[PDB]
Amino acid sequence: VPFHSSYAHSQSLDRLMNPLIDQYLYYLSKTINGSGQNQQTLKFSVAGPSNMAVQGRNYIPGPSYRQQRITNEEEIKTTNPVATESYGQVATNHQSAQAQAQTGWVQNQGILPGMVWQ
Amino acid sequence: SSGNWHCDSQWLGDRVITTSTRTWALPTYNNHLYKQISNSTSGGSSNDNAYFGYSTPWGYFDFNRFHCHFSPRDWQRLINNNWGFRPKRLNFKLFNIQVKEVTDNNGVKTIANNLTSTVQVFTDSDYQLPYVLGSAHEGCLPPFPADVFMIPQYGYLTLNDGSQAVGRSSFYCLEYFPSQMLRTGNNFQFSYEFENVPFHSSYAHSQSLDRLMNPLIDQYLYYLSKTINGSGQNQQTLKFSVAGPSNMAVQGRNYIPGPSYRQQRVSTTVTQNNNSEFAWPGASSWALNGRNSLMNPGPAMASHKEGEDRFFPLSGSLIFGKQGTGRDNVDADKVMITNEEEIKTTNPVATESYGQVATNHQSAQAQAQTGWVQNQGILPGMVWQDRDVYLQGPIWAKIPHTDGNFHPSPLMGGFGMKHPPPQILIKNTPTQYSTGQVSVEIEWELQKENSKRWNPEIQYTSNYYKSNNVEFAVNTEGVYSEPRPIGTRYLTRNL
Amino acid sequence: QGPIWAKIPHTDGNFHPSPLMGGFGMKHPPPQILIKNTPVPADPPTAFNKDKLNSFITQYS
Amino acid sequence: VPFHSSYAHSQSLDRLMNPLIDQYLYYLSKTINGSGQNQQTLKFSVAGPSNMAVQGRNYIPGPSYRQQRITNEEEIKTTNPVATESYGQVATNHQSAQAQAQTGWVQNQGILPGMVWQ
Amino acid sequence: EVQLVESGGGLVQPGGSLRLSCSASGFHFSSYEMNWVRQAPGKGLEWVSYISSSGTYIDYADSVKGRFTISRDNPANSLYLQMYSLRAEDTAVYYCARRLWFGELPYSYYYGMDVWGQGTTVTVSSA
Amino acid sequence: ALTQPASVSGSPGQSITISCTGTSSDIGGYNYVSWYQQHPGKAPELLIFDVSNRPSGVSNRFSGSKSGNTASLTISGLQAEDEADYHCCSYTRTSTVIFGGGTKLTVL
Repeated sequence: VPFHSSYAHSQSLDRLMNPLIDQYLYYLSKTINGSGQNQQTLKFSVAGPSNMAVQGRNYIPGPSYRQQRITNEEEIKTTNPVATESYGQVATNHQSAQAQAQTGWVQNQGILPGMVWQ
Repeated sequence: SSGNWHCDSQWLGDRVITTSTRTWALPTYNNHLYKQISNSTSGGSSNDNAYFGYSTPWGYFDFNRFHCHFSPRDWQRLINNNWGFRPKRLNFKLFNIQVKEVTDNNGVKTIANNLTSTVQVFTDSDYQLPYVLGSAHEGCLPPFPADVFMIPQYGYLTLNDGSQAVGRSSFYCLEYFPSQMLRTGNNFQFSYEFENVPFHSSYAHSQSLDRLMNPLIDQYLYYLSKTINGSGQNQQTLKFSVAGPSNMAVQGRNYIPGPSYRQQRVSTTVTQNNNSEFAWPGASSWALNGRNSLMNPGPAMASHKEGEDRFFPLSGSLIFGKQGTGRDNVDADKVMITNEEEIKTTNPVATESYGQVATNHQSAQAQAQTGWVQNQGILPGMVWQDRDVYLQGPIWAKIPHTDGNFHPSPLMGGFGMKHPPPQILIKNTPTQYSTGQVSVEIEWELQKENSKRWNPEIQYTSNYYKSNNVEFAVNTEGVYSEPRPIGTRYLTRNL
Repeated sequence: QGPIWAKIPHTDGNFHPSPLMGGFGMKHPPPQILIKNTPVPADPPTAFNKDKLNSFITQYS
Repeated sequence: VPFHSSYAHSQSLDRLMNPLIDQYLYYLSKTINGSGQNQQTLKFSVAGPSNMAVQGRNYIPGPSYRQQRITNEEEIKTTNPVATESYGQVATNHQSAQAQAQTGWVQNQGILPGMVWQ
Repeated sequence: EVQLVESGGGLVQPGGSLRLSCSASGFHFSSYEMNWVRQAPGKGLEWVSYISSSGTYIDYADSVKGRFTISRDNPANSLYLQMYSLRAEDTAVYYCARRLWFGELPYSYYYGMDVWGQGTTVTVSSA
Repeated sequence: ALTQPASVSGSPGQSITISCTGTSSDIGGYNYVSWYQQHPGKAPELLIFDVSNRPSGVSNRFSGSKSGNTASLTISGLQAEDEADYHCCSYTRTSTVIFGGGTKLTVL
């Protein structure tokens, strides 16, 4: 058996980046150029410190099975999802000119590669 | 002199020796200080973008991208003739250190040799500092050897509630770690041995996951073909049939394709996309401690179905960028978009549903009802391919030190390591700056191509048409460039 | 009635390799054994023709 | 120094080819379907024993410097050109719809890679 | 040895219909796109429509748009353009052309049209 | 569409240049242009694809340039063969291609 992990991580799963430096990866920033008709246009932007939500990450938070919203586990909230919250979202359809993009909540989730958890 | 200039590659049997020598220039950062940094200074208008942490005066060396170690040729040579590769040894030398001191009286500065200055450079082999190399940041040695680069500034992020800290946050002092100090007669070398890693798969499977069958024979297994005899009342019946080459959809298969998390679908023809701002709302994103965060790149999934190349998964790609690309709101053809389609045999497409499942139980009064499975994680019996590594992509990333993990290979691709190559921190001694040389070496082990295949392979090749400039070469102005992202999957194996 | 072994598709990763139809999944399953009747032609013509010989003695073993 | 040859060659260089079988090479045969205007076509035929003059050979006769036309050398005429004859022809022009193909005779020929002589 | 040759059709009445077909020989036809462009007798080239190798994307410049269709049979190496409700605004030599391809992996695009059909004349006239 | 002159003429031996101007969706924004020579009653033959790139069959004397919001074909060393009608082609913002009126080249 491995050693019990009796410690709390200094950093959080998503904050592992270096805050001063840009990535060399681009993300999709703006999809409609302006208000009007036939304005769809694809712009990108450098993922970096200014917007850190969108950075590409090598590892993801571990599995989730939702609960309804007394010991408390909040030390592992760094690598693990919150029990009373959704795991994330997923696109529910192919978008197109006729139809808007849609998403739905991931209520339960199984292992994918690259998940770390406590 | 304190060291010689070594750049080249030696090809011996299954081994590759990659020798790079670069020349760096390090300024003084933070005016010799440590500094709190947070979102509120830069304006922090997002709860997802809220951070707290410290920027330190030091620099660091990062060789974690491939184009450092492999010339475009030796990349081509490696991809065409090999079925896999992986690093064995690491050898790093710091030499020919120099420290310039700056004096500016009114307009013009004068820079003169300061011979007695020292440079502080150490390597953290116990991974006591925060390790930022696995995040695919800038500051790595330039692809082209003649170019001189500015060593990045180190920095780190610790826990926060919004911009404010918490009692379990940490502060790491890079001065606390013993560090060799170098003058212009000193040179620092260490070596490193890579831990056991699996050979990167650099081949495209010839056969898909569902065509493993023999086309000439029936199976002895049986499936349910017909639930009614015809039109009318009371047609309920059970009919069965052999699973055979006639209907291959239904044949019983040992293995099934890997996981999926659906990505939204974006077209590179902008008029097929919806006329709305769906860039952020539409995209898949995972949430942590109340902070939303995009899913990027995500699980390794084929970029698009066979035959559809104008579609790319919204957040699910590695999108590099061309030489000269702006920082913000650059047009779509200023960037390079990688596609993983070579895996499409084993792995589901990112923009499609993994399958369907049945919601209810049928009866005389109920129809069998099914529904779309949007995200399907690991089930026993799955096989999949990881994401490819590119000439421009990362090499390794550090496996977070945690209770557990599954398939430690990092989701941007490359070789996950619990003890990756350690960080190398450097600084000037506390208006002055340093310049010097770097020679890094890795030894790569290769997997030779065994195939009996009769007809010739797909190879990587430079296209035959006259052009203004040779690709993977300087322009007239001197600026080196990399025209496209070169993955490694070209040769083929059976599934 | 059912199978014994299967071949694991050579891949970066899999989970629980045990084949969904049961038995022993393996990386090096038992070899394949391939066999055929060595073709013996029928009587070739009396002057050389570069085409391959399409007429063969009926045979089975 | 090499042994002097007191013998005569059994066959000429061009007679080396096997009489019985066809080469796998082809040669240009017809440049026009028939007589008349705008009849151009390209028809490729196999070099074979029917017409031997056109077959691919690996070697050529020795160099020639033409004499105007007593010990006589008629032994060597297997591999050597006739003293009183030209070595051969070369084409002197680019054909086109507006110009006929032209040729001229080689009065003196120097070594080329792949010559053999006595 | 790359040969695009289209049969198509000749004189036809206004308001009528026509079916143009093409034949690709010597090159792999299933990979490339294909284009229909037309050159009115006194005027320059105009691009009517294009069709992708897999047929997923079929787009029409809007003059015709709605009055023609485009189809390609990959096993038969044949591109088809069928047209209805012809006008005199459509009388041209129609070309069967394909766009540049270099036989690489996906997300690679080249802009220009590599090989061209020798053409078919289409005369839509009332008299 | 793309506007280019009705005709251009040059004397043999000297290099001349045709231009075709377009909107920022056709050319200014995107780097798509391409150039075709055509002879009467012959299918067009491609000269230049992308801006400066050229196919293997096509001769040396034909080059290409983009000065921005414009695209230009520079023919060098005019001959009698070079007489033809040169066309300008550029895929647009909506990925539907457009041409221009064609320009006849008359070698004097």
